Amino acid sequence: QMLVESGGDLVKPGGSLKLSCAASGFTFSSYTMSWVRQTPEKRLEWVATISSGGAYTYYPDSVKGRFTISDDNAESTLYLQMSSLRSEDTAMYYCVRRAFDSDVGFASWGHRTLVTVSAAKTTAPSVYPLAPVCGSVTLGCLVKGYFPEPVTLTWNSGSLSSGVHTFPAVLQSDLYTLSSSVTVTSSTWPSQSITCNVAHPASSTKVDKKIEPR
Amino acid sequence: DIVLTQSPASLAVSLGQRATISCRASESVDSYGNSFMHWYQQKPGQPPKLLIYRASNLESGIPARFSGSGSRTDFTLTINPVEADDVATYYCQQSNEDPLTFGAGTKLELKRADAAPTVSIFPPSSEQLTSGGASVVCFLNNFYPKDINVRWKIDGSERQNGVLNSWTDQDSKDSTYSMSSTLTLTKDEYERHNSYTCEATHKTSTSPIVKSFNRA
Amino acid sequence: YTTSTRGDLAHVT
Repeated sequence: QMLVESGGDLVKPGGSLKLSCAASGFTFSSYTMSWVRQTPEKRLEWVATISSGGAYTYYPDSVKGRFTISDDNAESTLYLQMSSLRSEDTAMYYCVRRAFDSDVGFASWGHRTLVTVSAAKTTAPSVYPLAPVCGSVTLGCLVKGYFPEPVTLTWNSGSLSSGVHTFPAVLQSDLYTLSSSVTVTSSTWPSQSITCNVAHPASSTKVDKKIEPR
Repeated sequence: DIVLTQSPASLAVSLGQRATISCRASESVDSYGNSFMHWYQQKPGQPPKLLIYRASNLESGIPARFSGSGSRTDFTLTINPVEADDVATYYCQQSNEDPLTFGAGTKLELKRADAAPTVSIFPPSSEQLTSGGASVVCFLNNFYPKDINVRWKIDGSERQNGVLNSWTDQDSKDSTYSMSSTLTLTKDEYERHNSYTCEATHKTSTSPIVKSFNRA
Repeated sequence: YTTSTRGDLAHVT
């Protein structure tokens, strides 16, 4: 157990994309593997399964003929070749260790890799510092207009986890908008620097907005 | 294909009491006298976690609160008692027939005591005004139940257009919710008026929690 | 048997 999948990216409908999964800590070669995804609607869907040796492969009809699960037992890596991508393939792809001797279900899942299948172009987010009516003090961060998902919004490089509420991104006509509130004490701000930070991988964006009083 | 129909799409139970989640299969999930039904617990930002394998077998590491039962088509997941960290979405899954199928899931929420929202209004950022936009954010933190109401007032008027809302998942510790109301307007319309209000009507108080600012 | 012959672990012998 410790499955790190990678390869998630925004692809155009009808395109191709390959996913990888680094398996470390266990004897990968002896384990049957699987790929399970979760649509934006939070729907869990089994995508594929491959035997330890790779001779036996299983796929649901909605995926068969377009997706191909294979593996490299030499370097301990699971793969998922996706082709003829459809909008319905938009989901978070989890690498799952299937079994050895018995059907114990899905015992170990990876942390996932997001695959977005859309015709919309990549748009970088606009981070805005939300001072209260700057004058316990609550602060906020506005990440408006970005595509696709996700974004990593953090406060003070992660050192500020207390009183943080990072809200789910809402889609405003092809562009998402996420918010986050950090509630600290009056002695912590504006006395100390609380930096409203954000990062968008798809655009290679890394913005650090400092919360300045009004 | 085998379809899994889960009872209570969502269930609200008090801390200390038991919860019961059902999962009906359109076809038998049994094979060789064994039921290939599996239960999972998924918390926000994390992948599903195996709770029970094969209908009644408790996965190691999983607290005894969870138990499973059932055969053929009718299955049950029992959380007794329900703890604060048990808030999550539970899914059932069959592996008796290819393709493997999952249930729609059952979101479990705790019936915590009532709590009033902490409303905080935030005027448009100076940086955003340069872009020609003007979004007025309003954070309503730590409240219960989830059902709340936000009414924006621009110069006394009840602005209905351009309100993008978003609710967080119930907190795993204090069992409360948080909401963010955003009124998005252009800079020109934002500069046309002066007073901007964010009202929050909740069951904890008859009088709404009003938070406003005078544009300057 | 702890595996089904109609599932994705039918190879599991």
